[PDB]
Amino acid sequence: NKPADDLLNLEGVDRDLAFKLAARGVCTLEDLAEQGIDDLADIEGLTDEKAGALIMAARNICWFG
Amino acid sequence: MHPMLNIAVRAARKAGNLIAKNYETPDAVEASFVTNVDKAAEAVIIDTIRKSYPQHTIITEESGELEGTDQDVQWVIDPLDGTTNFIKRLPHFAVSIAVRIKGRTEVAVVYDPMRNELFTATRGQGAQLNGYRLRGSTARDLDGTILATGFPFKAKQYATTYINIVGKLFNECADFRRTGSAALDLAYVAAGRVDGFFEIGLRPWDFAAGELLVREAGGIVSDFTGGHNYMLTGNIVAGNPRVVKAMLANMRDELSDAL
Amino acid sequence: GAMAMHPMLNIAVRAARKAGNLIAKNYETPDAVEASQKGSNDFVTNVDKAAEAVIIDTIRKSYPQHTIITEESGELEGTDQDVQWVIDPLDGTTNFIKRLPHFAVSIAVRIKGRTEVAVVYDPMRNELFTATRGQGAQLNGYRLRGSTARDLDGTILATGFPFKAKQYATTYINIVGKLFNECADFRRTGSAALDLAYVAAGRVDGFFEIGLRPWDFAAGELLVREAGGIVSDFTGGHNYMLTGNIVAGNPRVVKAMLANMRDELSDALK
Ligand SMILES: [Mg+2]
Ligand SMILES: [Mg+2]
Repeated sequence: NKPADDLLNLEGVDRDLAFKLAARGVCTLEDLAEQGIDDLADIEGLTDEKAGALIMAARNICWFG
Repeated sequence: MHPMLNIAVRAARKAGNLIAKNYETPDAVEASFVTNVDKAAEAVIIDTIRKSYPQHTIITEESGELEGTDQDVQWVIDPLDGTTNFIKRLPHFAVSIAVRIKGRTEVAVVYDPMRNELFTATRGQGAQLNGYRLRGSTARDLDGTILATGFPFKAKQYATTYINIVGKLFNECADFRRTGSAALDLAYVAAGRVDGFFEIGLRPWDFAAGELLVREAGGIVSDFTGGHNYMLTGNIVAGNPRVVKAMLANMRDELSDAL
Repeated sequence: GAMAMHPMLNIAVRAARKAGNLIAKNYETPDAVEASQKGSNDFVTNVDKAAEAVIIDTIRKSYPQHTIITEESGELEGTDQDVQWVIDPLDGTTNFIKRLPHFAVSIAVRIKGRTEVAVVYDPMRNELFTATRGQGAQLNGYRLRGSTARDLDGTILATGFPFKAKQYATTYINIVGKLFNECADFRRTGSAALDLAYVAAGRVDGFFEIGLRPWDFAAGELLVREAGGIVSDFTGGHNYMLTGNIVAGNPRVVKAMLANMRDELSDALK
């Protein structure tokens, strides 16, 4: 369970976090846009404030071009 | 089985009983009034909560923030969602109760006392209607969809923006529903009775319970820009991820002109 | 008080309650519901057809001589041409398919083209709306008296979107926005027969919709009229009988709606 390049290349995602997301089935940038903050809870090192900023950035790229 | 859920249900059903008894009394047209039904329902709910959890904070529209010594737990209450419907004896209205712990919503109840429909959810455990598990709408885009909504009657400086948003969505969706209860609109998104919901300028007690029903039935909830600031702005979009994405994309150009 | 019942109203209520039972049983166990698409966003089920058969069977056991008119069967002509039963077996089929529990059975009886008795029945709430010409309208036996609004300020207007005739979309949206300058809010429920019953009961203050079919409003029109209201087309005339462009409410609400709408009307709506 590996991440895609559009997720690995998103600012603020380190390689560790990328692989932690892919472990939960969040493997691409478009998958990250579809999450709620609650879906990312209890990720070592990931605050709720950063979870929200990452999901917003994924939507800006994938949904709003 | 969550104990707090048990108490939230108990309070909602006691308030609903009282509302339904006042629904049977003569309305303003027939009479051609001293009992605030919202306030009497509010009192029943606060009494039921405090008899089990006297330390907790309670927040409602009629009373504002009643601070408790345990500020880590808040009950967020609409004692009667759908006041105009009740006044005209249109029998679509609800009691809404949400419990938030350390800033996260953990328990939700929306209770329709005229149909005896109890919508419940707890965080990480799913959502139910009268015991049956809810899974939301299967729509993959807006083709053929029914969107619930409300008009900005409390904020008419936004009337033109809102009418423009409705008109553009209507070229993609099939129809709309305007019921008069945001709490039940969100419950109906969770049940798949409508395919999504949007409204401007709601207050936290309007949607605090309904938004957890949606998310526990597979949906997402966002603000009108796609962010997570809806608890602060009260501009709500809700539905499954494909429906929400399509709604936000459709609306975006009009929002830019407004700002 | 002493209760009574007109004989044709008795049979209309019997037919609507039997069809309504069948509809509600299929709602609770929809494993056998089969939907089919008529036209644009317009559906018909096997439940619709079974309810229609129940209504026709009930009418014909007591009045085999009378004509019956429905959408799916057309005009079933009878030997007594003075009387016509005008039926909608299930109004609100999109709500029914989605399990949104707001739908109804509508039955009107006309003598020489004039409505004499009417029934609109909600089988999920068990709400029976009835009317007899010259004798008033009722909900579950209680007499209806409409809304007391004197103009559009503070009013709640029921409406339907032109989801089956979207060539009217731009004009309809303009009419809604202009009405919103004066009224308070709208309701969009998905049953036109129940929207007209709610005007009669004062649960909303008025109603407007483009292009309804005759069985959509035949019964609801008599409910509105027997509770003190009027029905007109979008210019205040009588052509709604031919176009289905309907405005309904008490006389002062309808006058105010028509004055607001006048300058937004397209040629097709004139
Ligand atoms: Mg309220
Ligand atoms: Mg029908």
